[PDB]
Amino acid sequence: VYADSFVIRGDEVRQIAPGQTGKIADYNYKLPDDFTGCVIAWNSNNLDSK
Amino acid sequence: SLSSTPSALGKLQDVVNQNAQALNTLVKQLSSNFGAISSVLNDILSRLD
Amino acid sequence: RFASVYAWNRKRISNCVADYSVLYNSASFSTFKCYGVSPTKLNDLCFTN
Repeated sequence: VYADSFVIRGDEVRQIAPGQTGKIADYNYKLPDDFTGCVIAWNSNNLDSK
Repeated sequence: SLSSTPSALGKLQDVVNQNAQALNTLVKQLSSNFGAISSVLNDILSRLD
Repeated sequence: RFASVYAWNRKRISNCVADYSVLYNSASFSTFKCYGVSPTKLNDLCFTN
């Protein structure tokens, strides 16, 4: 299993998916089209927003 | 009798016509969408991801 | 002066060169839903009117 953890904005979570486009998914983290796995996300403004 | 009647050899001609019609149907079925957005492969491969 | 819903404003863009990649790469849009076409292939396609 490979766990890739990173922090993005709110309207950029939808970019983490196979075939999606956006400034997150085309220059930083590209997901393969034949991706088999999970994409979990959670708001953490209490831990990453001072 | 063979020279006068144009439809004397109506069995071999029917076989030829049947084969030609089958091939024509096969070659004309390439212009059907079959539910796709286009009947051209190079259009679907150029307009869609 | 954006138009109203019941009077949506229609403009005919014709006879020019459209850089769809400029709008596609802009982050000032929330939804960019393309139906029947793909934004990555809009730059390589020639439409009309």
